[PDB]
Amino acid sequence: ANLRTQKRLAASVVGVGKRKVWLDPNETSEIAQANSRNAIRKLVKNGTIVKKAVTVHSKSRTRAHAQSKREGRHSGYGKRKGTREARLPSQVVWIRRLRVLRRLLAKYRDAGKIDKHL
Amino acid sequence: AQKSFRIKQKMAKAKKQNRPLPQWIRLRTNNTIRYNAKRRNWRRTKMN
Amino acid sequence: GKGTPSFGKRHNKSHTLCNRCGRRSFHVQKKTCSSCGYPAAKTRSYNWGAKA
RNA sequence: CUUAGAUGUACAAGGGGUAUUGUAAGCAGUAGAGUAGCCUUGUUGUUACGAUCUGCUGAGAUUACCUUUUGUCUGAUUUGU
RNA sequence: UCCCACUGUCCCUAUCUACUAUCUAGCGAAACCACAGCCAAGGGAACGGGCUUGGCAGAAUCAGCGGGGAAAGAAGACCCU
RNA sequence: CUCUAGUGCAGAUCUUGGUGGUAGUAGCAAAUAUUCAAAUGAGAACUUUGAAGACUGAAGGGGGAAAGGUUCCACGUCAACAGCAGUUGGACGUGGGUUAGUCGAUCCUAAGAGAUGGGGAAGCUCCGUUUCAAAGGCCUGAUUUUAUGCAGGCCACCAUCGAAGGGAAUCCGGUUAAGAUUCCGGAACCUGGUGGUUCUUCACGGUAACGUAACUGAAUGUGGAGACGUCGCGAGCCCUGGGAGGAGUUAUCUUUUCUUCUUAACAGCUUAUCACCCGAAUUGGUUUAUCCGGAAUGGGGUCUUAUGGCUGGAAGAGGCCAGCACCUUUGCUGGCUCCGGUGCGCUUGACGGCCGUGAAAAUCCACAGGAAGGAAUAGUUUUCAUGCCAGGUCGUACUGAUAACCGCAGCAGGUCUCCAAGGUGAACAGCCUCUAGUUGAUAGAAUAAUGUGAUAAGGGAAGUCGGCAAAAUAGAUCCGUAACUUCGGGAUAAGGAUUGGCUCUAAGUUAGAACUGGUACGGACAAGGGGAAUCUGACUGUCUAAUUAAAACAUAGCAUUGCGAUGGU
RNA sequence: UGAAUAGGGUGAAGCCAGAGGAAACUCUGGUGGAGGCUCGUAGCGGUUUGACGUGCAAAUCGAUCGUCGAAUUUGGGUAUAG
RNA sequence: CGAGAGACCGAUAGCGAACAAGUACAGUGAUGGAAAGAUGAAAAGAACUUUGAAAAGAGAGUGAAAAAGUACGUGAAAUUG
Repeated sequence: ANLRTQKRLAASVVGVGKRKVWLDPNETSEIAQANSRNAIRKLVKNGTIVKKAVTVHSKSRTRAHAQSKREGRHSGYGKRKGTREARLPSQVVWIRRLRVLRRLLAKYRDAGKIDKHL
Repeated sequence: AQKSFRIKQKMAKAKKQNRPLPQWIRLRTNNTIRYNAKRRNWRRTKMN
Repeated sequence: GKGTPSFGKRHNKSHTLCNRCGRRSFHVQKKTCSSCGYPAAKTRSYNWGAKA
């Protein structure tokens, strides 16, 4: 018993995917009678074609763990992202740690804080 | 694919011949079997 | 087994159909035809193409 | 093949008693160390927060257990020369 | 190969678990067609359920298991023209 | 009444087909739970809808090309036909829908190749195209027109063909049984028809000046570009908060708790690199610095490119969320916040530094700057202003891990290739949710033998062709450690010791102190067996497509011999 | 001729500085570049073991094993036929 | 293209094919290529009635005969009551 036309077009008129679209099981008779996109967009004004997403992807658990872990709790070694001093490459991180001494040293010579000799 | 010119009406001829066996056949015979051999099916044969 | 699924590639399309006859060894490369010829010179009716 | 069929215990089902890992939430109470707000200061007192502490009690959950009760089994089919 | 720790491979097997066998519905394969189907002794186209004598052998039915006949199959692998 | 021919069936692992046989037996398509209620009906586990759960989410999400070609779609049927039912299907039948200068359909360079004519020669074919050809400038004559078009004469400075790398244009919404950079609504750009002048060099007038009539095609180059091996350090580019609206949870309890909202093509504005800062006195840049910059010098002196930010478009538009009409079916009308801490995009062929030594071309750049010290100011075989028509010529549905391709097949298959969120673990392992999707053409109950999974006393290799199988161990950080070298090596040898968490050291990497407990601090997941003696091919590498992965052969390297290339072959 | 290797560890050669050495050795740090250096994914190879062979592909399926800036892998176009 | 005949067939023969045989189909492919004939004089091809849901089952009419009923000659066996 085909409502296959109604099933297909119900997704597209709201702008949601294949499975998500829900229907009101009481007045299924007028849904069948409404073939076209023009017709089923009147059913959007009723509020029978709605998506079924009744999940909140709540940041409560994720943001709580992220605050403790990225502070410095839990991750002594047990679950530990990046081994100790390293994560990004050990050589380039070391040489970048010495090249940020440029940023500090430079504007002393310029700024007239110290003599060239000293 | 990209289709050329003289491919299109060979394909149109094939899909026109995809219609049933003519119903005039067993008005001459009356009942008795006359079975045929062409059309085209989509899964099976392509056109020439 | 070396055969059938490898033949299911067929990226290089060799033969298309002939206009005058229906011999579909009308190669895009070679432009050959075992039957009457496409292109032809005279009508290529060959004698070995029959037993009876 | 043993067995139960309202007459009665074969199962589940309704209750009581015992064991199975061993000392819960709930509720009450105690000891030791550190920090902060507010108040006082030679002094200290008060309030708030997190871990540690004390007491009930073989607790709660809880299997096929021992012991005792609750729920159901018409017709139709159909046999002695 | 020697040497250290060691090992279900075995000694030594048991127990529990997943899935099916048992059993049922539906639609529905496969190459596939010898009269026939006991054993001990005896003769023998030469190792007989089948032929000679003697002992033995009933039917309705289903689950099992690898000994023969020698299965599922190709005109043998040795071997000569 | 007698003569003549394709003249008698049991068979070559034969021949033309139906029917028998195993047999209604197996199979019934790779172990991603399914439970319950309804709509409709002759019939419902399957269509379809609801409640609920398994399941995946670097794909069960998204999405283009080849190849195919209307299979999508709506309408319409349950017969044949679907590994079963079947209300269902691309099977069956009928028609519709795919609107481009706009997205693809071109020139020249490479792999590579074509067309034409005559000959060399036996054809094939090579060769000619390289000089005419082809294309362009200048001069003359006859005819005709709103224009025009043709013929003759003159000019040496060039010559084969084909990309993926080289070679036009574009964003956003409405709407569809279906879709528009396409129809359509709003805003762009390319292609032709209307209005405004700058230098060599020259004439007339005027002149510190500047104004204008006669007639004005125009860059086959000196020289430079489009133009190609490997490889390294920078310095910038996030999670979250703030403010506004709404609700305190079936059960003890909760209004600074959670969630939703938090936005927008273009032009103007104007930054790193380079070089007349070559030159170089001097010294900004972790710096070794000849270098280049604050700062200083010429001759008279300054400039290009450009992540981001600032400004304009936007008078206006959307949106958390509500107010009415009200026929109570159905239709409208009103409305909020707006801000601060950061990647592998782009910036860097320069620079650093090595070699195997870096291509070729049409369009096009290239085609040599004067005025005012510079300041300042204008135009360009160029750019601005402004009006009307036309855009060729098809592919365009749609599938593209597929029922359209493709394994004869409704078969456990082959199959180019696009996009990249949160927290946990390096990344792209694993872990697990989103945007987001879904459990297949038969089913129920018990759950033998036998084939398919784990556990355990005692022993410790004792067993079997066969340590095959199976066990010991594992991270982070510190200590401690073996022969000998082609000096490029071996080292994680052996032998030992400790973790997470919380407090404290410092009101902000990380490491050092300090305390307790359990079977155990990597507690899921994840994560090395060691000692002692011995061979060959130097090393990496090539390999028998349906029973031979090697000691076969190659390898950088080396020598003799052919051998002067019109070679040897 | 077109497309593809995220992540992660070391570092000669060149050049400078600092302690030390008659002088050279030695000896402590920074700057920096050449890898069959080297490591893990893409691309890509096949050692062991069990079930199949009247079945899904006319050599199949499950568990298990290798390489990756080098003698690297791969697509398309085009040519070579006993 | 037409006519006539030969010791020359009567649907396994013979032209590929007597008939919608190149037409439901299969292979890239000059190509392969099956199933396959049929009432009577007149179709009058069963009105009407009755049962069942269509299928299916009985009375009644038409017509020379319905002992000719559309799947339309004669009919055997495995198969199969």
